[PDB]
Amino acid sequence: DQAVSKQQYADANAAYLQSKAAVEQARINLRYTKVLSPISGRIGRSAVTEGA
Amino acid sequence: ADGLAARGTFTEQLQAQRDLVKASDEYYQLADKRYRTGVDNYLTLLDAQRSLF
Repeated sequence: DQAVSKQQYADANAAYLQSKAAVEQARINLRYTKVLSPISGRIGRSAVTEGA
Repeated sequence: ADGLAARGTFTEQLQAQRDLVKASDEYYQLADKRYRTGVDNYLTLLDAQRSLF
């Protein structure tokens, strides 16, 4: 009903997508903990043990 | 002649005044929609209501 402009709607949508991208980067930076196996196959030993 | 001048001008004045009231009523309705969705507070709604009054 044009209670706001169309322009600051586009500005709020831009800030929403930027904060979405920042949450996505924090989520992949937390997914870089608990280091996933990149490939499937056979695994050796652990050169770096617990606590190191 | 003054009565005829009043008849001639108050239709234009009163139609401009009804358009003033329609504009202020639509402004109050948009401020009420802006409040009910939640963007502005209740003080701006009361200010729009006093303008309509």
